[PDB]
Amino acid sequence: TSYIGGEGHNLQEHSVILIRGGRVKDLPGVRYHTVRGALDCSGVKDRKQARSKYGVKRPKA
Amino acid sequence: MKVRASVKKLCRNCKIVKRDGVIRVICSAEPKHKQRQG
Amino acid sequence: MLQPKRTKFRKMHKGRNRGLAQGTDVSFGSFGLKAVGRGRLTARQIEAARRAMTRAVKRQGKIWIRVFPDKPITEKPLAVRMGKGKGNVEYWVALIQPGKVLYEMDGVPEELAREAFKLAAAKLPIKTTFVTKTVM
Amino acid sequence: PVISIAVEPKTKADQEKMGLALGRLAKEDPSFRVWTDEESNQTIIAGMGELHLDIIVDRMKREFNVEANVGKPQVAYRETIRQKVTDVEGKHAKQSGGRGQYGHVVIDMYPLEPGSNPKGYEFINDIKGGVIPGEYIPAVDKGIQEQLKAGPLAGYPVVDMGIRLHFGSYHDVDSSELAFKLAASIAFKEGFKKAKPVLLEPIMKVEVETPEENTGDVIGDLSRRRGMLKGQESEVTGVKIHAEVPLSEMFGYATQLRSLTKGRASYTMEFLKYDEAPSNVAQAVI
Amino acid sequence: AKKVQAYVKLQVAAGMANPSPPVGPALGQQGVNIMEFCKAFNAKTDSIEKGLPIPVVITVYADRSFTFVTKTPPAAVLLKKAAGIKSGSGKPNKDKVGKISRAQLQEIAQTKAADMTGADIEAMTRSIEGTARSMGLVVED
RNA sequence: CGGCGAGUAGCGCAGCUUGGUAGCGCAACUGGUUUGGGACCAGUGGGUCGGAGGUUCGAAUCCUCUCUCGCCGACCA
RNA sequence: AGCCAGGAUGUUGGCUUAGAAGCAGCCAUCAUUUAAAGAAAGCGUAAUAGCUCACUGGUCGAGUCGGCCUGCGCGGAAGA
Repeated sequence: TSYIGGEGHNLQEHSVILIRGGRVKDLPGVRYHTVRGALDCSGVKDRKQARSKYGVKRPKA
Repeated sequence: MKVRASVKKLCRNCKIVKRDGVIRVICSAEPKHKQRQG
Repeated sequence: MLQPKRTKFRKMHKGRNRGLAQGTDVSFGSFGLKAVGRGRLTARQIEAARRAMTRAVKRQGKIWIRVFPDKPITEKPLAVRMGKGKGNVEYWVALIQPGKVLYEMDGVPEELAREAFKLAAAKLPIKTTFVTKTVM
Repeated sequence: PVISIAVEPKTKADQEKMGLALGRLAKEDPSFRVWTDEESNQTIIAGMGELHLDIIVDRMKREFNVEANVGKPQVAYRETIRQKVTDVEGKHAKQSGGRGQYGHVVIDMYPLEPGSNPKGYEFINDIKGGVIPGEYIPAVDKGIQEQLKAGPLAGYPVVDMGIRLHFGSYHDVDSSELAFKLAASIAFKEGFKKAKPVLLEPIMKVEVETPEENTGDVIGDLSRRRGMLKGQESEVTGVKIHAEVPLSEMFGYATQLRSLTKGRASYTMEFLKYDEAPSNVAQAVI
Repeated sequence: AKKVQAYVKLQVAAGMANPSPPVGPALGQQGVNIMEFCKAFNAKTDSIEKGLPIPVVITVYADRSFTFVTKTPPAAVLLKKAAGIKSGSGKPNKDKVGKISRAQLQEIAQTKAADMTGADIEAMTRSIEGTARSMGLVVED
């Protein structure tokens, strides 16, 4: 198991993700993070700060 | 062709004949009225 | 099925069926179904004759019923040695002398009336006929 | 993009791999669309015509080893209510866990019209006299809303409602953050059966096309499947059949329509509203 | 009019063009164009009334030229217009809808008696009087 | 299909020998005591005896056949 | 009983405004042109139509039709 943060995802029951570690500790043993930005995980909606986290690319305009 | 024990004149082009002791009913208008017994 | 309220005896002797008619007319109306053969009518047949007499005439008009049971034939169940008493009450039957009218029909022309009774006669085990009205 | 197949490949197992390859088949063309259902937990796959739809899965037969079977939508259809009852009671008096747990609520859920706006479901608070204080106004609504999910008419959610409660009693420390919340549910579960409420169906409208005169060919196959034939749109040659047929009698629709019209049709359909279902066809639901 | 091959009795809606639900393919069973029959008949609604259920008698030759014979309203819907009560029977001998005299009904029976097929003018009015007692209505006398 | 055993309120039972008044213990509900549920200390509402009968001074009671639930045997070859 | 013919004009018969227009459902089943032809008889059109009949011409040209009460029979009636 693994936690997803932000707001807004695209998972339906069988999608490819890549899980990284680092627990969240509000659940006793849900022990990872899904690296949002891994092979189907769409870019999270409208992060204008900390775009390294969550993989959102350069507000060009 | 239906067997019965009661033929009944169903169509109006139903005819009654008695070919060889047996009462046949032949509707030339309709195969679904064709019957014999009686 | 039509069956008596508050009889005197539950169980009745066997009896035979000899003789001729009592009610030999059309009396209440004009069109009737008269018994020519002699046989026994059970009550469900009397229900099923009428129940398949309404939709012949599509519930309209009036139909008069002259007859009724109160010959309770009893019948033993399956697997009995003969006699521990009489059988159990199973089903009402109504004896017929030859010549009694059974159903009387009114409010309809004779034209549908001679056509509505042919569906009735095969709901009775006896033979019947159709009698129209007689004066005096 | 109007013909469709589906998947139920042993009902959970093969679906954990195969749908990603549809997206790997979706870069091939932007016409490779799928319809995701979570009413039925299925993905209904489209195609183009006679040539594409069988080699859609036949490429997945040799290169992916899938076990897909063409399926049908089996849905929840809707539910609605019929009449009202203004005497139920939220009578619980549980004791353990702490100080006390008493509740009491009189639950009156009211029938609104089937043709309504999104104000067709509401929590109309009509409390009086301080029999229930105003620090209960979300949780009495929270106890009410929880029974919408597993409403025991074979388990379907239900709409076109409105609740107008009247009467209750509450103690000092007995009535809690939970006491009305269960009282506004299990008692509201008993306000549910006594209306003889109605099962529904997701009404769609028919737009099957016709060359010039083909009404003498379709007059069976849609009239078995609930057709309310409201006419045509008439042109010089192309005229179109227009009726009203809900979703869940498209069981074998797309693969049997060309069996009828000498092999010449292309249907389209669109979903509008909620109408009711009698118990003869509601018998085939449980 | 030629012999009866694609001869129908039609046009449930005169004032509304393309009667698509009831009629629909009733001209379309031959496949005959409705796009020119409307513009021919929009040119012939200039002198007669509109928005009334007026039928048509349409016959085509073997070379796509078609011919209409339009007429007055029929007698069983004349009660809806000459009396002003857009109603029907339900059960006609046991119904009341309205009452109109024959002296009030005859004002259209000047305009239609040239158009119908009869030999006595007061007897083609009797195609409305006996109609009226058969369609739920009574007539004043 | 057939003995013994009964049906008295939501629940379970004396009233039945030898016909005469429908009570009783614990629930729903409310109050006293306490700061409050529970307990104790006391009450209120709850049936006209599954049902149809006849009988009769009046029927749960007296008898008969049915609805239903128990229970007893349903055996030799 | 046939042999060749009309075998309808009016008008979708207001319904049911279902697709119902001789002819899905309730009922009402007027009459005119008339020598005569049910605002419908069997089908049959998705509904028109198509095809036929009643009711009615010319011809052939002598008996012909449906029930009733009855005689003796046919069907119903398959077993090792």
